[PDB]
Amino acid sequence: MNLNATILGQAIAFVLFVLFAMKYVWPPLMAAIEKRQKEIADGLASAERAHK
Amino acid sequence: DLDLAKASATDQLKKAKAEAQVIIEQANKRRSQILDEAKAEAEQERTKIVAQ
Repeated sequence: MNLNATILGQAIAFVLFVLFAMKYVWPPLMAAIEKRQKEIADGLASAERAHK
Repeated sequence: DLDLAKASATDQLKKAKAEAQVIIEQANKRRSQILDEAKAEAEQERTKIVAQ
């Protein structure tokens, strides 16, 4: 339809949501999974030595 | 399970130890038994020769 300065404003609206995510959402959520995965892996290590 | 198996591994070692000792004990007993039967027989045969 019509180009509008809205195209510029949406660039402002966009970037911030990237940074707030990058800092305050993604790493904290990756840790939540990976720590549980580590616990299950060391569980397997214990299972190994348990019979060894 | 790994804690329980560590607790199990001491018992098998301990029983191998004690039974090794009872076995060597009985074998030493038998040596001290046969070496005595040997004396009891040897002296009788000595006396039999001198009586010959």
